[PDB]
Amino acid sequence: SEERMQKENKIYAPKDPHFYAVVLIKSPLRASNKIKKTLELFRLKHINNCVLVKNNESSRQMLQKIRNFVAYGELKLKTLRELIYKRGSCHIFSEKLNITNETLEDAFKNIRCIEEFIYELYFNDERFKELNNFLNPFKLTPPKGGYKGRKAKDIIEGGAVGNHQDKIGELIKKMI
Amino acid sequence: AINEYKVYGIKIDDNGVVGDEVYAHIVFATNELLAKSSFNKILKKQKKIKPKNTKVIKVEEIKEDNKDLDVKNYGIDYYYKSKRCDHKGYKEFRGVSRCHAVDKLLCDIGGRHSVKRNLIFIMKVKELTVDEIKKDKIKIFAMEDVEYPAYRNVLRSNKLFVSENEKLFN
Amino acid sequence: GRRPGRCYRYCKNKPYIKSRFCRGVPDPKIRIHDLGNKNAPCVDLPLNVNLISYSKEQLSSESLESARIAVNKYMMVNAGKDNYHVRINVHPYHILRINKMLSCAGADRLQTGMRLAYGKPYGTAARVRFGQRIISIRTKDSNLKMAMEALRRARYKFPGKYEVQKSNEYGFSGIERSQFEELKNNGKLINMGDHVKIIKEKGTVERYVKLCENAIQ
Amino acid sequence: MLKQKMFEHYKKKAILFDESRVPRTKNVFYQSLFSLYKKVCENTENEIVHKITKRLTMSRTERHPLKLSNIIEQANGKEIVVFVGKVLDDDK
Amino acid sequence: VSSHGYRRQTRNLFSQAFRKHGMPNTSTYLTQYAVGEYVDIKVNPAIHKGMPHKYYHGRTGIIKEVNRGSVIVLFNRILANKTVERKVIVGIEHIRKSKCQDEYLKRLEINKKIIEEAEKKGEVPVLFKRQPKGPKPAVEMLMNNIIELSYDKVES
RNA sequence: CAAGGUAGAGCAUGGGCCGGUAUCCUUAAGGAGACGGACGAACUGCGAAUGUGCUUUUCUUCUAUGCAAGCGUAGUGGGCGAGUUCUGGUAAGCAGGACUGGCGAAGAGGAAUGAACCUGGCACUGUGCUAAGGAACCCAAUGUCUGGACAGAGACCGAAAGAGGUAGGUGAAUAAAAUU
Repeated sequence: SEERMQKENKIYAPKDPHFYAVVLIKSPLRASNKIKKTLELFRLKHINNCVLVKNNESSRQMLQKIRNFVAYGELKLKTLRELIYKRGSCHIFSEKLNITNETLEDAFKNIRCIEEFIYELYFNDERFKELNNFLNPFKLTPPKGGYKGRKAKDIIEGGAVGNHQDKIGELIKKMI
Repeated sequence: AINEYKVYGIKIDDNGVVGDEVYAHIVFATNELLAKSSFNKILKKQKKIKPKNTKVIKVEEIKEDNKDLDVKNYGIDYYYKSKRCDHKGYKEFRGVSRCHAVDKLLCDIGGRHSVKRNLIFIMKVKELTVDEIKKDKIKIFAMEDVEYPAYRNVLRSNKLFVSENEKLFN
Repeated sequence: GRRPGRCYRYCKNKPYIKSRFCRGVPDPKIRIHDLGNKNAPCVDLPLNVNLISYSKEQLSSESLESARIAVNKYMMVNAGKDNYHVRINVHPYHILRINKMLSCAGADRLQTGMRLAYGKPYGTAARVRFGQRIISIRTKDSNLKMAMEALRRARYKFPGKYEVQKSNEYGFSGIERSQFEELKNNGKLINMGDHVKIIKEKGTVERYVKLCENAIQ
Repeated sequence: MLKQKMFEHYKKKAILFDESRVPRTKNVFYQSLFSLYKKVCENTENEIVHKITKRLTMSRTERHPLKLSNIIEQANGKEIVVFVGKVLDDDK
Repeated sequence: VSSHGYRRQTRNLFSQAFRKHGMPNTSTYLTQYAVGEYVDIKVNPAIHKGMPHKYYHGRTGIIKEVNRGSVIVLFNRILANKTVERKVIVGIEHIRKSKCQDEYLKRLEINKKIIEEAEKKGEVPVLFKRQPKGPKPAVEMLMNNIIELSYDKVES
């Protein structure tokens, strides 16, 4: 496609992705009640938790309120795979469990292996709610080699919170 | 270290490609995110398109060759913010790349005027021949007329204590 | 006597003005605002020089009066009476208060200490902000170095920072010198003492004609 | 889809027996009867059985009595009626 | 210290707008009201009977009862950390019909068609929900007509 | 979808400071003035951001180890402090309000020491990693590059006013190296 387009002096820019990934970088214990409620609705509870969220106008206004606590951005397929394979897990209602063939078949009548799960999650938009709400929040370690500056500054200022765009993969890869 | 990037972008509303114009901007920055930040800054001040109505279509890095590390002369036009106002000026440097030239200016102004790197703006970078040089500083080095000896001593070994009768420096 | 200037320097309180609500206020010390050749036509005194504020504070009516005398005496001796015009731009409308207390304190029938503490009128001041023009001069172009030195003497009478600066403007018009000449030639200006009115193609034609016969050229 | 699934789960869990409740009486004949119903509940979803088992655990005041005529008034045309409590005579 | 009369602190409120003094227009008197409509309170300072208390100015409620020249409207209010319903009497000169239900009523008109067809042909409605604005769309660009941008303005 | 009059901006009703060309009125003074500059917590012609309420799950997102009418009954009714703002006062570790988190009733690691500041909320053990803050020695971990700076200075530290030394920017000259 890129060849055909360049061969006729035109640029193509794909649609923005359907989901962002969010990581809780610093402690919320002194934030206001309005902030605490917003973190609850995104299922974030302890430091170094990571979670996936629908890209949508409501979500983008929720993120604006909490941007001083969280790093966020977009995630390509290679990193999504390493996350699910190395740190993924699930729940039925109050029972926490490992992702196995029996448990997929039970929950989603037509997904049978962990590779089909990752494929649907990335490529099918209309099933995102069901597919996302099956996974538990990911529990990560602090990054290997530490943070370079005062993490509470914005990424533009040289810290660690805010919008890392196409480059969140680098933070997550040090935290798996 | 500093790098050079060129960012391209368009306007959008409730529907796509609302203007047929494309806008471009060359910038020296450390990474792509600091590049994209600058593009947003200039659009909002020279036009009035805020981020929610913009989309970046491309970011590209610009790189030279210089396999033999040949040394060249450059002139740079800049401004910076102080406590009073904004101060414009021009200075000349030598180096193996445009980025090598630009990193030396940023270091200079931080040393001489006590300014953080984000308050300095580059307006123009130009490569020059020997007849073009304006100020005094680099001309002797450009005309190839310099030799000098070493002022700093250098340690011979990593050991902390050594015998009195050994050679200590260089 | 008076309290020292540090007591009333910064703009702590809201404006407070002589009115039906506030009575028994003393007169300000400065009363005279224009000096020199007041009615000289705008064209005759092209150079403009100002004292400009780099601070946000209150200036007492006592300080303004001392500066007037200082600036005027210099210009009068050096420029001559007919060659200059000085204007002091700021007016002391704000009222200061004092909560007066006795020396032989500790015990009295008078209500002592911080009981019923709201103060009575004490004096007046002008309130000033950054980049404001405090004193302004217009003169002949020969008198730059004289006008500079006149304004320097005011700079020691007020708290904070102030700078003497030269303007782009013609006189006490608001017009840059380049543009003024371009409107003067081509007949567009009407003199009104220290300033000018610009003729425009806006009204009825018989009025336009009647204006144009009055132009400066 | 999901919002319905969730609510239909809550409605069910609101009916079923809690299994961390027990009657306070030291009467061994009453405690026998509860044991039967408890073992039936863990092998069924039927709402009538769950309701009965929850009511055996409530206090004497919660098990308020009914008169014969009021049972008939509430029977609504059914043949068998069930009541966790004591049935008294109506003189009227 | 302050006082506590019925029209305390209403100097800004309860005053006419610039060039809008005088009595109300005919449309005010010819509007018909019904139980269950949503209505919006805005006091006209020139009319001295049937005025509500100034807490209710600019609030919207629901019509409970209709009389000759006045209406009873239901409101809710927090007092002592509990919710209380309040029944406010207002004259027809101080009210206007509320716009707050407008979009919902349009949506109901569309739903009312589908919900009938859903019995005949399908089994359940598609129901036409609103969705929040999604991600930024994709674009194909011709790449002539490039415009360059530069820090040419020195800003002395 | 409503309501609002603060910050900014303005001086069209009311209060109110200084100066005015032509022209006008008298005087042979003064006054008025087609206009400019300066202003109000109890001046307004215009008007934000943040905050408040209403409807819609027929609207995203979360939700049972969750909410909870009703009944019975406790303690409390001297508060204090930080950040952002306000009123009285020359001010105050002073007196008095508003909003969002604390100490009270909160330990642990860090600011040498400190109720409230930074990191961050505690059952009991074991192995790894990071925060804030550090890395000659006291004391677990330290080095490198480029400019400035000589004062028993600085790393900890006061004003209006200023010359001297040195490093750079911009604008004027002159030039038989440059200089002002």
